[PDB]
Amino acid sequence: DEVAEKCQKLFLDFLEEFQSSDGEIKYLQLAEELIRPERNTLVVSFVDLEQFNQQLSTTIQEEFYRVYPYLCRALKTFVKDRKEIPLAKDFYVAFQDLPTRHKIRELTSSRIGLLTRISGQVVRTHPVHPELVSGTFLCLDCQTVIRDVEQQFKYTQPNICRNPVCANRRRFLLDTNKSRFVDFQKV
Amino acid sequence: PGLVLPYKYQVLAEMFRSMDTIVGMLHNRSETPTFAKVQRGVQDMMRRRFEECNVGQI
Amino acid sequence: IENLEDLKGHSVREWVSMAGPRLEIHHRFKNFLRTHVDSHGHNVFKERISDMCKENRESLVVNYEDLAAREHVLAYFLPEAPAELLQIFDEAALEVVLAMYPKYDRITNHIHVRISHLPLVEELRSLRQLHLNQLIRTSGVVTSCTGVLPQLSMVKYNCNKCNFVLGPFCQSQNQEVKPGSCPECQSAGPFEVNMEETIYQNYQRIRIQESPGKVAAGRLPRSKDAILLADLVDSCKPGDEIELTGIYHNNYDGSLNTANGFPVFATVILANHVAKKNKVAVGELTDEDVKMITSLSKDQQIGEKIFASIAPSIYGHEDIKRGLALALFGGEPKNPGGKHKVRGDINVLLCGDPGTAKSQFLKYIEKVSSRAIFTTGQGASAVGLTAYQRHPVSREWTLEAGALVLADRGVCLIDEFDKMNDQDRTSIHEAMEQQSISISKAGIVTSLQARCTVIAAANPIGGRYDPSLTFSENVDLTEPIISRFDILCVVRDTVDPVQDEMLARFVVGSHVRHHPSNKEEEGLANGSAAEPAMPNTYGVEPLPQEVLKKYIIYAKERVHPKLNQMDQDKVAKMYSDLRKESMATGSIPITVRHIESMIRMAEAHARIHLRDYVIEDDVNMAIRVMLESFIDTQKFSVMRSMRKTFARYLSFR
Repeated sequence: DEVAEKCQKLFLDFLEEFQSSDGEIKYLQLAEELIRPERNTLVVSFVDLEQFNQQLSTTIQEEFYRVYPYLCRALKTFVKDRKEIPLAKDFYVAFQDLPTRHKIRELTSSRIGLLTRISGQVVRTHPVHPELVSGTFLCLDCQTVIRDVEQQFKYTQPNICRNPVCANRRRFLLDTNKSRFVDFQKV
Repeated sequence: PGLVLPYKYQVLAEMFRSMDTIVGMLHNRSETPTFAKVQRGVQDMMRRRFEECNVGQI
Repeated sequence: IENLEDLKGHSVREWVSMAGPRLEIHHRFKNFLRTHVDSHGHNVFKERISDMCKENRESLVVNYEDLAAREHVLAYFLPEAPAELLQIFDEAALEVVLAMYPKYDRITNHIHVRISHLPLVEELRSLRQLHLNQLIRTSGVVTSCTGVLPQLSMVKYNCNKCNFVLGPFCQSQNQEVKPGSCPECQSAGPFEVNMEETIYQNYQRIRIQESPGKVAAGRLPRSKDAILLADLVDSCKPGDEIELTGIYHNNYDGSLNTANGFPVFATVILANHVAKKNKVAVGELTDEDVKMITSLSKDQQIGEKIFASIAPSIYGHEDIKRGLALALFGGEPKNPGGKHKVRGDINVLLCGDPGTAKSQFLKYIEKVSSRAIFTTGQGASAVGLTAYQRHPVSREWTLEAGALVLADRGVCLIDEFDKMNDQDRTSIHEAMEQQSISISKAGIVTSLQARCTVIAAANPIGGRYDPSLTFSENVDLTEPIISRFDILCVVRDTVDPVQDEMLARFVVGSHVRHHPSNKEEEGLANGSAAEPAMPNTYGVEPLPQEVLKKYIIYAKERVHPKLNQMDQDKVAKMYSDLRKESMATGSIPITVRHIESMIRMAEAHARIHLRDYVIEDDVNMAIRVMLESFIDTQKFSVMRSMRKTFARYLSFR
């Protein structure tokens, strides 16, 4: 859609026009740390984004699940102009600093896609567990490797293989050294 | 002329060979080697404590 | 084929995939196995081939420093992705053992090579998704182990369609064959259940836990699943700080892919090489510390050097601090008998009047040591002790462990012992008599080793402690547990105007020294201190922190004192003097516990002065300790008949 593409071109210029304390941008010092492949910090302040644009930031918090893949490709393109980065590791938007807090009892049925903040406290602690994000399967019918397999919230399997004759309507095979996982905690 | 060899400069000469092994196979895809957790890797066959005064002479 | 630094757009898992550069790499490691060039030039790898075929031990080890020194351009290309380099290297070892020993082909093949001494060690908390499928050397203490498990790996099924029996199949946890693409050219027919055509494969899972030495107050421990395949079986025991190298690979299940949408997302570690460490920690220490400890040990005042450093927060009770330092060593458990294994651990039981802070004396020894835990009374019972059922998920049986097994060769701290249940005090005697437990569950027995020193803090019954009663009856404890310790030095606080001026003066001096605002000019600012050292009762300077760390990891694993035969016969006739005099006024006689325990404190003090053999100066200072603790368990009125009579024995040095 053209609506999500408009919210990314203007957001790219926000990291260079809106200054911080002096004549430097707070995101300039953060770009020097993203070069090292072990730290991915992308803190975005909400109280400072409204000073440059207000109607543009409305659709960001209202519809955040749809603009999720657009934020990963926009921040990766902006940091590419600063310094060339390899094409083998993705990032994650770390939007924090929200002055609006919502109560756990204040929820309805259309709360999905809303970038809000929940209070409370955690009691139980669970260990880390990986998650298949960028994987690679293999068709057991024609012996063909299919790359670029993204798993959303279900078992996303290639219904149509590379050969336009037949396909594998059963199970595939999880790749070894060609599968990136992201660990998480189920607290 | 001949050649001499003390005892305080020959340690850092052979230590550079055993130092690049903990920076090449770790900085390429894992964490970046710092000056805190690397004290364990440099304390194996050397049996000598390494701090900050040895960095100023290198 | 020659140059390897020019990958030409390829990755790590692609340049070593074909057979191009493999020709030179395989020929280099094959000729190096038979031609070993070490320091002086001794081919020892040739003799190792004839040693691994005797007991059928398919585990050929090799030093990493040898391969990294001969080939300087190959010390980095190996730790890259050695997931496929070690699998193809196993076929090279078969071409060497069969070329010179043709009789080895009668036994099974597929020899898995090993590798020890890795230049990198990562803790079990800094590993995430960046170290996936990487051969990383990670240590850790073993929580529990599993015995023989009949893993379903190959099940035969009788079929009749083309005179071809179906099989072999794949049903193990490593990899399976999903229906829809059969390996037999996608064929299927009738099935028939058998009863003797099922060949199972060995499979065991090990629990890995963090080391208690780096656990602070306010952290949560984490677990790690360790999957071990064949070959390396029964190589580790629960509750033992060992070392196991493996690959940080994900988990590939095969039982939830028919009903659930997401498989089991977990990161485990496979088996590649084991290393049972204890004796190798002292050999890898520094060198500048060995020289500075010998210059300070030449003085004759090193005995009180560590006694004045125990608990620098509360002044007084000098006899209590002497028992805490001797119990840290724990003695040397040897085999003095000929068929019976007699334990040799120094067990100290503390019990004072509530009001003198008895638990603060135990919180200091747990921070200056290398392995120490802390538990309460109501927080554990007969279950969370040493061993207790199954894994009710998919019909499995796996035994667990408690807290005394993981605390091997360390100092255990148990708080609130007198308030323990009666069913729990009568079940702890098995762990403090043989340092081992025989778990007889599911018809599988396995013995381990758990070296612990019980240090408990009891309280009197009801109100305060009354010296007018015996110690064996003043505390609500059973009688078989009292006759298992050694040091019973107890104290009683009372109003004393002749010594109350040092208590109020020492608590106000340490209140400012141990203040967070004062540490800004002392700990934060190096080279400055507000208050110096506190005036001790012996004029000996105390110890900071780094001295006690490098003290127990050197003296305890170096000099081993033996058992000589000096004037030990003098104690025989001396024991008869008190044996026929104790009941002359009103006291219990001395049993045989005080006779066999003299060797414990004799080797403990000799380790401080670094003595290869026992000396008469150590056995004399050990009698005054066992006598001062026995007199505190009777009436104060009979103290004038035992102290005045035996005054020549309570005044040595």
